[PDB]
Amino acid sequence: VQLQESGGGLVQPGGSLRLSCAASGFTFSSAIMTWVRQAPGKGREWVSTIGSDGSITTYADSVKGRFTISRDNARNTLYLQMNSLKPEDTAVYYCTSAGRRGPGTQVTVSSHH
Amino acid sequence: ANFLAMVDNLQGDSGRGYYLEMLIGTPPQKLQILVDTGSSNFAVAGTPHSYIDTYFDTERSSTYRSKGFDVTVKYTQGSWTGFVGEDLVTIPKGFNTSFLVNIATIFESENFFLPGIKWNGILGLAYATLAKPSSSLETFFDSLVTQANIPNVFSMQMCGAGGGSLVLGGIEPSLYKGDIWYTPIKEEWYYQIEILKLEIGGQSLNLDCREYNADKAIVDSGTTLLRLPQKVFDAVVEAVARASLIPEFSDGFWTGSQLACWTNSETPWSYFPKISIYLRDENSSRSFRITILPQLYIQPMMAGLNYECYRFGISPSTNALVIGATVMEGFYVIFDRAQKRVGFAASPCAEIAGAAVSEISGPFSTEDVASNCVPA
Ligand SMILES: [Cl-]
Repeated sequence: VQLQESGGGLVQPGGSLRLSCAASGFTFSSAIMTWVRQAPGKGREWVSTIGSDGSITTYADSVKGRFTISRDNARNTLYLQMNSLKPEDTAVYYCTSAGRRGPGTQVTVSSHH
Repeated sequence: ANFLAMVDNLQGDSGRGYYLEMLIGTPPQKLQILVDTGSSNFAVAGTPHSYIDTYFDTERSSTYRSKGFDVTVKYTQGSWTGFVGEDLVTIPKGFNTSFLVNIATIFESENFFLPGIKWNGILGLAYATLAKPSSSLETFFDSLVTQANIPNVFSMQMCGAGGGSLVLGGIEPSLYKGDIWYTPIKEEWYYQIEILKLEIGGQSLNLDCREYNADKAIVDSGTTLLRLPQKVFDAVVEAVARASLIPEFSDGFWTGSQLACWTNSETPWSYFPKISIYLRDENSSRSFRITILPQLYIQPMMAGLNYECYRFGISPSTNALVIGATVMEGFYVIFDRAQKRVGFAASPCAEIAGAAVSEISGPFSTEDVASNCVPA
């Protein structure tokens, strides 16, 4: 099992990013997939979960309507489309399955030019 | 999670297991699910069957999704095969929302749904490595930790020998008094822990400590009895017989083929020895002991209204030393996956006729024990 997140960056409030998680070493098309986030000094926060065929999706109230989870089974990739970003969304974002997680991708939302 | 809301969320007793009510699918279907720390699949009856009232009908859940493969689980004394799917599950007491989990719906089985059981599914709470068809099938507790933002810890109290509680995500202070003692998890598959010594009436068995761990010593809420490897079992039976004030038990009693009966309120409890299991502390220089009184291993069973009959709460094993419900009825047990340790405290509910039927104590020195009792 290997998971690798990418797509993070430093954006302004109201910006957007598309996170990707590349999966290998297991049958991705049969895996429940989840995004979680964690910032320094805060507890881990569940973001969104997607069932294996992509039809069932669940979201944290903190991100509902702004973030959209999706996947492409044929490409072994999980996505998170993040719109209307807020400073409170700053964290490392990790994709997880079956107790395993990737190293994460940093998302920073800041007006400090 | 709200841990206080989880107090008394289990029903059942030792001989029949402890189960949690779970709501599965859309609209929810309520099932009674065996809490099993010895396996790692969430699996429920998918059809009618003898010995069950109810089953989960996938066709009636609008959110159920089929993964398009099956799973077959084989135990030493039973088996089942189910379809693997995903659906939303609610636990009515401690949580605010449903969660997306894997589920196997059983459509065939051999010696799995037994007479007298009140459950119709199992909740495997052991590690991913035991999950079938493989460790990639996310376990229920891994789903819950990930989606519910709880710590990777759960704890269990069984109150049948005195329902019970399954506290998902932590420890409930109201469920114990006195100290929690922690022993390391040696290997994360079952909850395998290291047994240093067994003691009967204060007399240590004179066995090499590897005899207690060669198969594997595990804590398993889905096993009814204390199961001991044959050699250990024989030594225990010899020591209990030696220690009984007046001899009461036939050979048939020790093997489970006879009951021991006494006329109502004549059971000579003072006649029988305490049994202690010594576990290594996180600091390897120390150990502690968990002790069960005769009332936990000389177990009430149905001779008519005039007699009280009893069955032996310990049996021989082939493949593991299993710390089952016989012992778990005495303790609040903390499965602290996050810190790779199992905690124990005496259960206040493990009382009968005004007396505790279990004890925990320590520390004891391990200086005269090998530094590793698991075969090397
Ligand atoms: Cl999965």
